[PDB]
Amino acid sequence: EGPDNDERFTYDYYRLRVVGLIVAAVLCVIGIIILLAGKC
Amino acid sequence: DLDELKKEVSMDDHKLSLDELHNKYGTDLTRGLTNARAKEILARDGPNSLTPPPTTPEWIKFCRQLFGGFSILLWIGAILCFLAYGIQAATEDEPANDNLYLGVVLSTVVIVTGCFSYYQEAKSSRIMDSFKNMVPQQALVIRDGEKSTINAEFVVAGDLVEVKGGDRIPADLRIISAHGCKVDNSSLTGESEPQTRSPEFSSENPLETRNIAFFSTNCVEGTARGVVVYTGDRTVMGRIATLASGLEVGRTPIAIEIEHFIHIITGVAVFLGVSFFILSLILGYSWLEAVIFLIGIIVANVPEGLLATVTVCLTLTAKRMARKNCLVKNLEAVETLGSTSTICSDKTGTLTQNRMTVAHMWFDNQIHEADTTENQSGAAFDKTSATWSALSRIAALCNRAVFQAGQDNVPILKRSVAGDASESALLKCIELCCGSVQGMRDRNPKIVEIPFNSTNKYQLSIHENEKSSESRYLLVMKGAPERILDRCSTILLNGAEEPLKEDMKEAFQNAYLELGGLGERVLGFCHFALPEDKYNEGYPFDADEPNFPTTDLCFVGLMAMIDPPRAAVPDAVGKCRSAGIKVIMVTGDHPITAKAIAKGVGIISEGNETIEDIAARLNIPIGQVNPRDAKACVVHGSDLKDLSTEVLDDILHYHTEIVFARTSPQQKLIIVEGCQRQGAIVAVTGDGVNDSPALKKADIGVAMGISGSDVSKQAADMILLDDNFASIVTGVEEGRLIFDNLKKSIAYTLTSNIPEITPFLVFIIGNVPLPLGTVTILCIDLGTDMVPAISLAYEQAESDIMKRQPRNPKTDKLVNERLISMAYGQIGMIQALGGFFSYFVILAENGFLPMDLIGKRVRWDDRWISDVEDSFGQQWTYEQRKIVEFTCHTSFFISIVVVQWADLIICKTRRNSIFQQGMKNKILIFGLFEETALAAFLSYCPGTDVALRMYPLKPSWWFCAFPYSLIIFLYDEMRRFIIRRSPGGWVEQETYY
Amino acid sequence: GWKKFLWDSEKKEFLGRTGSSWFKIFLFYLIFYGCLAGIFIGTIQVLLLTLSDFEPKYQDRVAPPGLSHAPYAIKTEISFSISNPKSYESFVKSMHKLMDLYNESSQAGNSPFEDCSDTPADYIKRGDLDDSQGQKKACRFSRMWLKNCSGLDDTTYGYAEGKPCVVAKLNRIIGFYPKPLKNTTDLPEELQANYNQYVLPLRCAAKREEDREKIGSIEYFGLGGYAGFPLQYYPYYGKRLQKKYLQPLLAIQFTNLTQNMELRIECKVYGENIDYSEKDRFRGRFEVKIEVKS
Ligand SMILES: *[C@@H]1O[C@H](CO[C@@H]2O[C@@H](C)[C@@H](O)[C@@H](O)[C@@H]2O)[C@@H](O[C@@H]2O[C@H](CO)[C@@H](O[C@@H]3O[C@H](CO[C@H]4O[C@H](CO)[C@@H](O)[C@H](O)[C@@H]4O)[C@@H](O)[C@H](O[C@H]4O[C@H](CO)[C@@H](O)[C@H](O)[C@@H]4O)[C@@H]3O)[C@H](O)[C@H]2NC(C)=O)[C@H](O)[C@H]1NC(C)=O
Ligand SMILES: *[C@@H]1O[C@H](CO[C@@H]2O[C@@H](C)[C@@H](O)[C@@H](O)[C@@H]2O)[C@@H](O[C@@H]2O[C@H](CO)[C@@H](O[C@@H]3O[C@H](CO)[C@@H](O)[C@H](O[C@H]4O[C@H](CO)[C@@H](O)[C@H](O)[C@@H]4O)[C@@H]3O)[C@H](O)[C@H]2NC(C)=O)[C@H](O)[C@H]1NC(C)=O
Ligand SMILES: CCCCCCCC/C=C\CCCCCCCC(=O)OC[C@H](COP(=O)(O)OCC[N+](C)(C)C)OC(=O)CCCCCCC/C=C\CCCCCCCC
Ligand SMILES: CCCCCCCC/C=C\CCCCCCCC(=O)OC[C@H](COP(=O)(O)OCC[N+](C)(C)C)OC(=O)CCCCCCC/C=C\CCCCCCCC
Ligand SMILES: CCCCCCCC/C=C\CCCCCCCC(=O)OC[C@H](COP(=O)(O)OCC[N+](C)(C)C)OC(=O)CCCCCCC/C=C\CCCCCCCC
Ligand SMILES: CCCCCCCC/C=C\CCCCCCCC(=O)OC[C@H](COP(=O)(O)OCC[N+](C)(C)C)OC(=O)CCCCCCC/C=C\CCCCCCCC
Ligand SMILES: CCCCCCCC/C=C\CCCCCCCC(=O)OC[C@H](COP(=O)(O)OCC[N+](C)(C)C)OC(=O)CCCCCCC/C=C\CCCCCCCC
Ligand SMILES: CCCCCCCC/C=C\CCCCCCCC(=O)OC[C@H](COP(=O)(O)OCC[N+](C)(C)C)OC(=O)CCCCCCC/C=C\CCCCCCCC
Ligand SMILES: CCCCCCCC/C=C\CCCCCCCC(=O)OC[C@H](COP(=O)(O)OCC[N+](C)(C)C)OC(=O)CCCCCCC/C=C\CCCCCCCC
Ligand SMILES: *[C@@H]1O[C@H](CO)[C@@H](O[C@@H]2O[C@H](CO)[C@@H](O)[C@H](O)[C@H]2NC(C)=O)[C@H](O)[C@H]1NC(C)=O
Ligand SMILES: CC(C)CCC[C@@H](C)[C@H]1CC[C@H]2[C@@H]3CC=C4C[C@@H](O)CC[C@]4(C)[C@H]3CC[C@]12C
Ligand SMILES: CC(C)CCC[C@@H](C)[C@H]1CC[C@H]2[C@@H]3CC=C4C[C@@H](O)CC[C@]4(C)[C@H]3CC[C@]12C
Ligand SMILES: C[C@]12CC/C(=N\OCCN)C[C@@H]1C(=O)C[C@@H]1[C@@H]2CC[C@]2(C)C(=O)CC[C@@H]12
Ligand SMILES: [Mg+2]
Ligand code: NA
Repeated sequence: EGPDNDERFTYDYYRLRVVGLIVAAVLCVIGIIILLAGKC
Repeated sequence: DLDELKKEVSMDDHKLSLDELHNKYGTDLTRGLTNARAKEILARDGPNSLTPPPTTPEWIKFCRQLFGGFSILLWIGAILCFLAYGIQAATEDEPANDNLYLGVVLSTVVIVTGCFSYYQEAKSSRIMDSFKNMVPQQALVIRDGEKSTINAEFVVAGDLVEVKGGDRIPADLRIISAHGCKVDNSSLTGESEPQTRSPEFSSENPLETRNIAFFSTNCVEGTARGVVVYTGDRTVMGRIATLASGLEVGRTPIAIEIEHFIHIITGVAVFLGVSFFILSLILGYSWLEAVIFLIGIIVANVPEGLLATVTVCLTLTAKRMARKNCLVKNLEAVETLGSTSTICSDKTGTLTQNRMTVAHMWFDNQIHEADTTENQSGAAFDKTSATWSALSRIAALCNRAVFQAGQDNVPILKRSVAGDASESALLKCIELCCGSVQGMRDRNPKIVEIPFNSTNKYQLSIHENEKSSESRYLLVMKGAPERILDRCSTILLNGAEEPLKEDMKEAFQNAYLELGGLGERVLGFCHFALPEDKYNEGYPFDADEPNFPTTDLCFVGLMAMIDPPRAAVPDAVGKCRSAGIKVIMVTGDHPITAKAIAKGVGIISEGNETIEDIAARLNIPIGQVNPRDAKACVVHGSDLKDLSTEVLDDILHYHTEIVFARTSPQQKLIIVEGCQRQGAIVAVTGDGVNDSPALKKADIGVAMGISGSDVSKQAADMILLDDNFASIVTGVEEGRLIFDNLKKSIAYTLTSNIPEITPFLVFIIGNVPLPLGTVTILCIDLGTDMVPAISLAYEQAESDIMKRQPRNPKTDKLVNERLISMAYGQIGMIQALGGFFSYFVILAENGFLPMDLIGKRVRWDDRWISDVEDSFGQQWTYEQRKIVEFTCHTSFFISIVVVQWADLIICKTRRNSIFQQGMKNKILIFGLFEETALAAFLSYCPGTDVALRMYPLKPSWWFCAFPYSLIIFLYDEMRRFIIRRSPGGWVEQETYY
Repeated sequence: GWKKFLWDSEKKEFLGRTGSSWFKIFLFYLIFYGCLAGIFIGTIQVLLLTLSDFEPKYQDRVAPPGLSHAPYAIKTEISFSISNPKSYESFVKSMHKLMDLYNESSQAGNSPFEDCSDTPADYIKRGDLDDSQGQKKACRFSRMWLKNCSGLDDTTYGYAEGKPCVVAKLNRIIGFYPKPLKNTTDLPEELQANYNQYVLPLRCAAKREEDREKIGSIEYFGLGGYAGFPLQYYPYYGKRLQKKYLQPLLAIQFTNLTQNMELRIECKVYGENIDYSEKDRFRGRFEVKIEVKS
């Protein structure tokens, strides 16, 4: 480390947003499944 | 429109003569009026047509929906928001546009709610307009000595009018000459049978005399003449309709509950505002700022989404009712049924079917019962003896009525039959269990028939015998059992014949009194085989001299008949009584029939007794017995006219099974008012016009759809398009279910108020960075929260709802202090603490420890301080610290959702446990899933920190509210436990909503 | 109603309940809220146990350092009359507040101050971010280094005759090493001359192309006479490990300023670990609206 300790000030918000969206989508799907499960 | 002169009972000029009548209105009894004179009167007073109702533009009702009680509260909230914005604009520079956004949002909410409610009431109005079928009608008037058929709108007072069986009485006539003319006074006077109209006068009451024809009445059989006495709106039913329209509406119970709810919400809102106003002035702030604080706290204490949620809640229960053919015109009339505690019903057309049907039959010294139900769902009467066959031949032959051409499609009971009511019932019973009468009649040719004389009081006729082995002649007569009994000497027992000894004569007398006491009309059928040796096949028996033996006939058996009640009438009445609803019969029919129908439907429980019944069982005068020993009472209309207010109060206060007979529509209204004077909700169920003033003044009116009148249908609040009475039970059940559900949903939407106001309060008192922003409060109150609150309506019952007593209106409210103590006091507090926890965590991880946050708002807000030292010594610019505050708003909103999970689960049930009821409500599950997906979407979607100002969260923060949620679940679970084990204890009178 | 629900004399009720009821409810709420407070406090103590006293766990919201100044401008504007003295008082008061912390009397002895190179130098590492060695030592920064803007000669600092000064400062960040641009063929025009590697350059200019002519001679004052910050005053070990620490400063005199006209001056620092933002107008650079109306 030392002078080139640039990583100590970086965060991968991109990957975090991607995962959070994948999860949100999945939860939404599951919800729909449960809602329509019975009318078919 | 003098109401008192319309509230009075009808008066008339019936007790007069034909000369006095013609001398008062002016008219030739044999030539009628002249055309010139007729037109002079037509133009002098107006056409014989009822006035149209008071129309209503669509923008007027749209403006009505835009206002009210709840929408008005939201309106004042929007006004306050814009006022605070104007202030901030004139006092400071760089005014935050927070207040303006909140104001336009509240206005949009009110507009959307109004559009939805208005659309629903319009839907019901369209399906309601598809029922008024008005085909023009023309009357037969005699002018200058000639008969002419002119539009009903051209009849005037004074001309001569002729009627014929099958036509409708145009205006109010004064019969001058009749020929066996019967009329149907069921809609106006409620008389189930056809009263004969005679030119002579008989009773002092105009509704009882026979010399007056009435508007909207139909002539069943016969022809008559008459002078038009009353025309246009001045008619009887015209004054009744005008009175109905000139009555007030009232104010439903759900509306009063919403009003008291707003009263409490405003009490606590203005209290927190004036108090934090004096407190802010005591800490140094200036007036200009304190005013904004007052407005902010008051506006913040207002549930914006509760309006749309309540509207959807009420709308959901209405579609079910519409699925079972129960349509409501308004939207709140869906709850009034559940709160009803006294149902005033009508007999003719509502409690009964208004159709004569063969009830009991006598044959083989044994009473037999026939099925008298619409869909024919009952017990047969043993069609295996020869006696029954002979009876079928007598009734099917000695009868002149025949089904109306083209009825090959309708059922055997609902088809049209041209003839008297008795002959129609007989024809229907024979066609029901004996096949096609048309072939039974062509199978035996009728040779000679002697009609019905008023002296002979018997109808006889001879026909050929279809026996291919017997060419003799058959004779059949029918009539009153006494006259027929005096003409027989044999009895057809089980087929064979026997003498008429006094044993069977007494059995016939007891049978006559048995069928008579049942409120039925009994007739006797007999026949005889004419000897072909004394009357050959060629001899013609002209109806002139005694060609047939009047006596020595063979009596076969009696045949009774009466109008039966609708299928689900007894079961529904019993269900209503089980729910603690007092059933009181109110009808303008004969008391002898009203009492029988009451005992048959459950109004007068079997065993209870009236004062006259006791006097008859003891054989003592009626003035000696005490009226307290009689549970049920039959109040006659004539006696009701002479009764004080206190007497009526006592009648309803001491008698549990009351039956008001021979009561006029005005008296019906008086009875409804007498019921309201005490304090109970009233529901009137009717069908005719006499029920219009009763359905209007009652808390809720139920009109029949098929058998109901247009006036009572337009003046009622609920319509039964299928004429089913069990729908009343379904309605009283739904009215309760949606009440307990409204309570649960209200506690849900009110619990979040605390974790949405506490941040600002600590912001002003403790001087910490703003915890909960405005676009987050908006994303909570109008976003996520909506679906769960809507789902709380689909909750099933916990205990039997059709078992508990009706809710007391003066003590058990909709929103009591027990709810406020839970939402505002215990659950909301925990949710607020959880939010502050996530807050402090976010600020502690970035460098601002809790010790350095108290006292920073002055520099944390300042826009020109680009060097704010944190707990570690770092220098933060203005935009950098603002980004952190916004991320704290995002996490606070997510914490709110996390605690709302356990709040929606503890709100699902009010007493029972979750492991008992069960999570069978799929909508609630979908609500939780969507509630979470929306929060994740609002935070992780790119461009949100620019549009809505919500930054992404780090996966370790999302878990700061979980312990608080589990704790909420545990607390409410143990709460809903002591209530069960300890009924009536502290936890119940303190936390049981 | 009004009177009864307030005080009845048959059931001896006040507001609705008797004497013993209000006590049952008050006691219940006291115990409930007490448990609530104790639980919240415990959940906050575990938090205090999760953080370190010598370093912020997350340092990403403060990666690109800001560029602030000594005068306190309400809208980033410096407007004052050369005649009325009660016009530039708000400026001098601030300036003074900032320079009042670099007084020599404060910087004295061996502890905790240390004499450093009078000419720009390289970084200096006083170990790790621990408590093993006692309070670290910070380099001394003398007032006099700033020549015409020090309040030692002309207390007003310039505002008295139409020649104001502006003391620029780099936002203090823990463990942040400033890195300057290298001598390669790609470098701004300005930066070529006087490339002392050890100095972080600061250079002001005009926002618009027109204003160039109306702005006179930007005279910068600093350590060694250069227009920048010496790398020797870094890194910053944080308040706990380096109390009594002074950050370098750079004075800027806007000599020959056109009279009676609003001038937009944008100052900017250059370097590798330095990046600007179109949203935050104080990240690396700063704007000032000077107007010496007289
Ligand atoms: C850091 O240094 C500041 C300056 O230090 C001075 O110069 C350095 C190089 C050394 O020589 C040091 O010994 C000097 O003191 C220091 O601030 C100074 O503090 C003194 C003490 O209060 C101030 O003296 C007072 O001056 C006022 C009038 O001030 C006028 O000028 C200033 C600008 O300089 C304006 O801001 C004012 O509004 C005025 O226009 C006198 O009225 C006052 O009278 C008092 O003393 C006399 C005897 O002399 C008595 O008879 C009276 O009753 C009063 O008791 C003082 O003479 C001096 O103004 C002030 N300088 C500045 C620039 O403000 C600062 O405190 C040091 N800080 C730290 C943390 O070490
Ligand atoms: C940072 O960089 C500059 C420039 O470096 C030059 O450009 C770079 C992009 C890269 O290509 C380098 O390789 C390249 O050198 C340094 O400053 C330069 O220094 C030289 C050497 O002194 C100067 O060249 C001089 O030019 C004069 C006229 O302009 C000429 O008269 C000079 O004569 C000298 O050299 C001749 C031999 O060529 C000798 O005979 C003479 O007697 C006399 O010594 C000389 O050629 C450049 O002009 C300088 N550039 C600028 C912009 O001033 C700089 O020193 C460096 N800094 C550090 C700390 O490394
Ligand atoms: C009955 C009701 C059922 C309801 C089911 C709902 C479905 C749930 C759906 C999804 C949940 C799974 C999520 C998994 C996501 C992992 C993704 C991942 O890669 O994530 C890594 C992070 C670490 O982030 P960092 O900051 O360290 O690095 C950041 C480094 N950078 C930023 C530089 C890149 O980690 C994380 O997000 C941690 C993710 C959270 C961990 C899941 C914890 C589960 C909790 C309780 C369940 C226990 C069940 C027990 C079984 C009982 C059976 C009877
Ligand atoms: C019946 C069955 C139904 C099934 C339906 C399934 C639907 C599909 C399900 C999931 C789709 C997943 C799509 C994933 C998109 C990833 C986009 C992404 O990762 O973008 C990240 C970057 C922005 O990063 P930055 O550097 O600016 O960060 C800020 C850095 N700072 C602030 C520090 C400077 O993007 C960019 O640049 C460019 C972005 C371009 C715009 C992309 C649009 C994405 C928006 C919405 C799609 C998500 C919907 C998911 C469904 C949810 C339902 C509620
Ligand atoms: C920065 C700091 C943050 C601050 C955040 C504050 C958040 C605010 C949270 C909650 C707001 C509390 C406001 C008061 C709410 C009272 C509820 C209320 O008014 O509901 C209305 C009920 C009516 O109910 P009903 O329709 O069933 O009646 C039927 C009667 N029938 C049937 C016999 C006719 O009326 C009643 O309950 C009667 C009225 C009783 C009023 C009691 C007033 C107590 C208020 C403060 C006490 C403080 C003392 C502290 C010192 C303690 C000693 C150590
Ligand atoms: C540390 C973290 C703290 C978090 C705190 C917040 C927690 C809130 C979230 C979830 C709480 C779950 C509670 C579990 C309760 C289970 C109760 C249960 O199992 O009671 C069994 C019932 C009773 O049956 P019975 O005897 O009446 O049947 C009679 C049938 N006959 C009539 C045919 C005979 O059976 C039934 O209800 C029928 C089967 C229903 C199965 C339900 C399964 C779904 C459960 C939860 C959904 C997950 C939501 C997740 C939200 C997060 C979104 C991201
Ligand atoms: C059964 C039925 C199922 C239906 C489910 C439907 C789910 C729909 C799922 C996803 C669609 C969501 C909308 C997509 C928005 C895409 C926006 C986008 O791709 O933006 C990309 C660019 C960002 O570019 P940059 O990184 O270079 O910016 C740098 C800026 N610097 C550097 C100055 C800071 O955007 C910009 O520039 C400007 C950003 C414009 C902001 C647009 C956001 C809209 C705001 C509120 C609407 C959300 C309401 C919630 C509705 C919930 C429905 C369930
Ligand atoms: C069924 C489930 C539904 C779920 C949906 C969730 C419901 C949401 C409920 C309420 C949220 C609505 C609040 C509207 C907020 C508007 C904010 C706004 O106008 O801020 C103005 C900003 C100005 O900001 P500045 O001064 O910092 O600019 C400085 C620029 N300098 C410095 C560079 C010059 O301009 C900008 O952001 C420019 C970009 C404009 C973005 C407009 C986004 C509108 C978002 C929603 C409206 C539609 C919602 C309808 C759905 C209803 C659901 C029932
Ligand atoms: C972060 C958020 C944390 C939140 C944690 C909250 C924990 C605090 C929970 C409970 C503390 C309150 C205890 C108050 C005890 C004093 C109350 C009292 O003085 O009461 C007196 C009565 C006895 O009078 P009586 O009825 O015989 O007289 C008849 C009189 N007349 C007619 C009016 C009915 O007492 C009774 O009835 C007995 C009723 C006692 C009340 C039981 C309530 C228990 C509720 C929750 C405990 C579960 C905690 C689970 C947490 C798990 C954490 C992981
Ligand atoms: C400061 O600015 C002034 C102009 O305001 C410059 O002096 C002018 O120079 C022109 C010739 O180019 C003369 O015509 C003017 O009469 C001068 N005006 C004054 C007031 O002297 C001056 O050269 C500038 N000095 C510096 C150091 O930039
Ligand atoms: C019924 C109960 C027990 C289910 C509890 C589910 C919890 C653990 C689920 C619900 C939503 C989930 C979050 C959904 C989205 C993200 C964003 C992602 O980038 C990291 C994980 C994270 C933060 C998830 C962590 C786990 C989470 C909080
Ligand atoms: C379940 C409920 C009732 C338990 C509540 C426990 C309360 C009383 C406990 C939980 C955590 C505890 C705190 C833990 C740490 C400290 C720091 C110490 O330097 C002083 C005491 C103090 C501040 C404690 C006070 C008591 C405390 C707040
Ligand atoms: C009080 C509030 C408007 C009302 C509000 N919620 O209104 C939803 C009604 N249920 C909470 C808002 C806040 O907390 C933040 C408030 C804002 C008004 C304007 C305020 C007071 C400001 O100038 C700074 C904080 C702003
Ligand atoms: Mg009727
Ligand atoms: Na009504």
